[PDB]
Amino acid sequence: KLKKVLDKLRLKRKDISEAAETVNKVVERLLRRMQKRESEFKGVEQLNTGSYYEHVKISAPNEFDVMFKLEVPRIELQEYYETGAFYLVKFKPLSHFLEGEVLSATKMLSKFRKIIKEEVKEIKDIDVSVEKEKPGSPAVTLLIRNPEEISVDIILALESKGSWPISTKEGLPIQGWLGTKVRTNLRREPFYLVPKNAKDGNSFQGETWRLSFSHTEKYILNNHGIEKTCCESSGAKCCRKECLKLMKYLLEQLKKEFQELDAFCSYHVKTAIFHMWTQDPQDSQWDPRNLSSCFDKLLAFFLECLRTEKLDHYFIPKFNLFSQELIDRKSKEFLSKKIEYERNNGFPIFD
DNA sequence: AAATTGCCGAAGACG
DNA sequence: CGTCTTCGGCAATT
Ligand SMILES: Nc1ncnc2c1ncn2[C@@H]1O[C@H](COP(=O)(O)OP(=O)(O)OP(=O)(O)O)[C@@H](O)[C@H]1O
Ligand SMILES: [Mg+2]
Ligand SMILES: [Mg+2]
Ligand SMILES: [Zn+2]
Repeated sequence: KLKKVLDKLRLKRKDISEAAETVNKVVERLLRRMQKRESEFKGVEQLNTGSYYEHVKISAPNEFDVMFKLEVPRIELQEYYETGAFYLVKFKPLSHFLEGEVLSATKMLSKFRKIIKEEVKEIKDIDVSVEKEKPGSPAVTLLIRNPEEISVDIILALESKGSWPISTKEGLPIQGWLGTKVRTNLRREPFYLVPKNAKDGNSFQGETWRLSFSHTEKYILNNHGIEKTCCESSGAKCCRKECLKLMKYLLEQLKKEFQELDAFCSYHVKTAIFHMWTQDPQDSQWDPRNLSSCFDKLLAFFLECLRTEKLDHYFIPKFNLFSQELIDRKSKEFLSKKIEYERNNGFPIFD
């Protein structure tokens, strides 16, 4: 039954090919423009992130996330209040994005958006436009007709090679699952900041940046087993990724018909299952034969997070994604009832 | 330093 | 299942 649903959610190679060919052409062209002399962004490198590249995109290859990352050496961080996630950036070029001593996310991003705008109107062979700007959002979204509709979020990110901000010190609790060498290695990789503004201190503090761990999350998806051979050709398949797909599908459907579930996103589901993977590390607990019950354990845990109004950011424990701020209580109760109904009625929404 | 290429894992297709 | 193919990611290469 859930196996029936997964077959339906499974992407088609023909769709993958047509979408990727077009996506790749457009991004390569944008990345190249960014390298032109006397651009502030002359060092950016591409990093493919998110659902599609983690092989957990469902239904159709119609949304792509791409990070353009800029190495900005010698940066001082000041935590914005007590969030753990949001920061103000100072320096120890790009000398016109300033606001006193503060590197403005808004200025750096607006200029980033402007250059993408000009390049896109130069594109004649492909139907592509730039989506209306979303306040506080860090992405410049391309809208593509191939003729099928595809979205590409291009995300400017500052790369810093120093050790991670202390708010992350108790995060990434993978010691009993992926282990201590993996955790230590992952934390010597750089950290990233994206120009997503903090909505606190009404409304958006235009200078604020947000921590991003898209790279770390990507590695974990591709190295998710307690055993090194999990999902390899000389190893055993697990159902970790397929549980994630089923939970994303559920939310995605619920969001489709209830506007009151805006402000929930797939990241909430992704965060909830990373916690689950930590709680249940053994690969044997994620055997394909036990798919139904793993999904049920995920659901019960997600409800428990919903009911207690707490979902700890996997990398930043201080940061509650389900605080009273960010998401209203009633919105959580609403989602609790919908889930509880679909759970007790064999998931009719799956059709 | 910018493109080209070789390598192979993850996973879709198919029987 | 086993086998075949494509896409993505890496970095040596010139
Ligand atoms: N609210 C958030 N907090 C922290 N990181 C986020 C948040 N939203 C998105 N991200 C990062 O950006 C990436 C892309 O976000 P997006 O909303 O496209 O979801 P996704 O993981 O690609 O899943 P899907 O595209 O299938 O909804 C995520 O994988 C995540 O790492
Ligand atoms: Mg996405
Ligand atoms: Mg996105
Ligand atoms: Zn696995």
